Amino acid sequence: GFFDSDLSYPTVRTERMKHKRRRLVQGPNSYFMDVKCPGCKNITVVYSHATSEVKCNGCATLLCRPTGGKAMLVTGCGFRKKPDH
Amino acid sequence: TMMSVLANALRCIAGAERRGKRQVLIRPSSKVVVKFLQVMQKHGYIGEFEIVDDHRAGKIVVNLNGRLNKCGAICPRFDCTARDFEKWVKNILPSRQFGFVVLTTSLGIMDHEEARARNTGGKVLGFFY
Amino acid sequence: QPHLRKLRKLKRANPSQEEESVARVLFELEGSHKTLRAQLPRFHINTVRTSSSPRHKKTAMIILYPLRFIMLVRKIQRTLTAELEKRFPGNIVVLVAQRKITKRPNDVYKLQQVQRSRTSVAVFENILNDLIYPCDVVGRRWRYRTDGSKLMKVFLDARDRKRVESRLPLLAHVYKLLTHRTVTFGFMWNPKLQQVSS
Amino acid sequence: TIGTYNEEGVNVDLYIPRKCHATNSLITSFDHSAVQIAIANVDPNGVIDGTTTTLCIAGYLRCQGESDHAINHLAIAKGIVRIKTKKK
Amino acid sequence: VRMHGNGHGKAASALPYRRTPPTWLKSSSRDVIDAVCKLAKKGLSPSRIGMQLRDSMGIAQVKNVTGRKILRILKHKGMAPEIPEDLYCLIKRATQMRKHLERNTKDKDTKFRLILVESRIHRLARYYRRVKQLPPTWKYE
RNA sequence: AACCAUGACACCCAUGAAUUGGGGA
RNA sequence: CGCGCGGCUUCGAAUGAA
RNA sequence: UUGAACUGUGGGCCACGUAGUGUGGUGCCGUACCAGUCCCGUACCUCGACGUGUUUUGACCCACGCCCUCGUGGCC
Ligand SMILES: [K+]
Ligand SMILES: [K+]
Ligand SMILES: [Mg+2]
Ligand SMILES: [Mg+2]
Ligand code: NA
Ligand code: NA
Ligand code: NA
Repeated sequence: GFFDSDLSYPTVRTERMKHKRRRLVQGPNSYFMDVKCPGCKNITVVYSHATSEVKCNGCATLLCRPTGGKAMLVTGCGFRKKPDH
Repeated sequence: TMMSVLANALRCIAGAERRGKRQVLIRPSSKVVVKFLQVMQKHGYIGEFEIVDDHRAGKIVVNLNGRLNKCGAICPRFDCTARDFEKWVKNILPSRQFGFVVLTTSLGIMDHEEARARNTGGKVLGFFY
Repeated sequence: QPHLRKLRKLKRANPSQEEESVARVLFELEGSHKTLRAQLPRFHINTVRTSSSPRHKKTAMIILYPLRFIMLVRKIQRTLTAELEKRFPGNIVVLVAQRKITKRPNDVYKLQQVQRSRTSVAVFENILNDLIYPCDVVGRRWRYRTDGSKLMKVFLDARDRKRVESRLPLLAHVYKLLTHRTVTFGFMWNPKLQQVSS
Repeated sequence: TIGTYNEEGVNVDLYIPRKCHATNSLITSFDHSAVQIAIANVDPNGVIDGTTTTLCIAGYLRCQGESDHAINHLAIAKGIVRIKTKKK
Repeated sequence: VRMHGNGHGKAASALPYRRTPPTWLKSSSRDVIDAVCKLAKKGLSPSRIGMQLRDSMGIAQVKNVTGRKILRILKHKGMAPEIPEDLYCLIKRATQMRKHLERNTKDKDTKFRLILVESRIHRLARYYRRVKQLPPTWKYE
């Protein structure tokens, strides 16, 4: 508790709670992920939030369901996050 | 809405000095703000400051040292002739021994002691003491 | 002899030794490397420069090329500067494009007409991205000390600290040589939260 | 080099006042809540030496309840408080 | 504050500081322009085109790869809409309100809201005429 | 006493418990 | 079904997103 | 009547005056500390670096004459 906090180099604890656009430098909250439906051999890139509809290229089946906030994937499929850059 | 970013920044700084803080954050900053700050820093009134860059108008972090008493913008930017420097000093300064009135001339932004030496004039920007 | 085709036609009369060697290694690299065989023939070099200092024991060789090929070399960099370093020991290899800078006019009506890619600020930053292409700038600061000094700090990703730390002291020298501007470097683990790795 | 000086060298100011080390503000003569704290230095042995380090607190900082926070930073800078526990 | 109400909302998007593509993308610049042109041929608006690429193709911030904004791409190929999309969407809403009011004459709340929408149209159309995006002497009704 | 007898837009500004709606872990 | 080879004729440069 | 940010305010040597940072190394006393010896207790005593603080490098700024095709080229 004896530490002195400056505004140019904030600590990890206080920065992790701030709203985006309230940080020192604003930035996104979302990410992309590779989603593999059961079978179909195909890998698709899906947005985390993805308000639109998403269908697999091969099997023509829906992959995610829209939601206020993050999208939810169908029960079978499992995803994998991609690096920011 | 926000009409003057110079009046804004000088209000944030004088506010933080009143409370007793050690650092301030200023947004959105501009060229006129930075040149105003360099005049205060060169006379030894604020201390080190740094500009953080986003791909927009940046932000400024300024370190204080308890020497500033007040700083404020003058609006609208009236016109001052080289013979008119005293009249402004008598009005918005506590004494003529110390203090500064910052002008913008065609040579550049600079305080009234330097402006008198170069024998110029222009529009007033603010003051600090 | 065909090896001057990689050099520009103006320099073909009186090629320097470094330019001639660079042309030769590019020509043998043309038919040897599997993926470099494509996208190489259209490329041709502009010039060569060398920078050395009493400090930073290694040597720096700057290779300039026409700006029209910038998208051609970005698909073949990293690998290219690797083999050029292999062929030439004791040096690191940088690849830059050449850019014209338009001075700032004194009339408001001409100011509104100046091209934006040709302004000084835009060119300098594209120079820096050329110096470290595989990485990128994740932050930038300006410090104004109590005296008149002014400093410029550029932050890089910490995920690539191992593969890039070696060239940092030299690359700062190359940037100052080309643009007469001084830059310091730093690293940032977790760039999103502005967490400066020490 | 304290106070006002004439065109000659005479210092005409009387009673140069105290400046608080936390807020860099003058401590006036009608401020009755301003305090002074003396902390003793010690030898490598546990016995006190006989020299004291002295601190000045403004007085309005006490009524705001920020007097404790300032003392921590002053004592850390003076080198009397260990900021963080040492590594094992 | 909102321009025609009492709401103080802040929901928005914050764009990343690093504009370079993320090096796992593939999908060269030529392929993106092809996909944009294919979608616009189906009648999708510029805003709907950015969504479809974002949610299914990995392309975030189409400007960052191919260097060109979506509307500029469509203008070059000569497939831009006749009137700007914001003006078109405001006009569509005012038409549906007016159709509702012809059967519900006592809906004084929808009459108040119709005044606000049409004040928005007249303020917007004045701007598009000044910057020559609409023919001079263009009138809403 | 169409009242908060307090015009509209913008900035800074100390704390502790609650409550309505959306979102994240 | 894909697959490179031979002759081949035919017809992307814009400040940034408060 | 009042209205957001942006295109840009150089580089070397002079020469020594001056000048703060940090930078390296230099001696490294005196104390502390580090690793050792006797050896407790369940404290100490002996023996060989690490940290100060004396000096001395690199940039910054202030006093300052000239040069710069005063970004890169491309001439010479
Ligand atoms: K309103
Ligand atoms: K509610
Ligand atoms: Mg906007
Ligand atoms: Mg303006
Ligand atoms: Na209004
Ligand atoms: Na009332
Ligand atoms: Na009234």
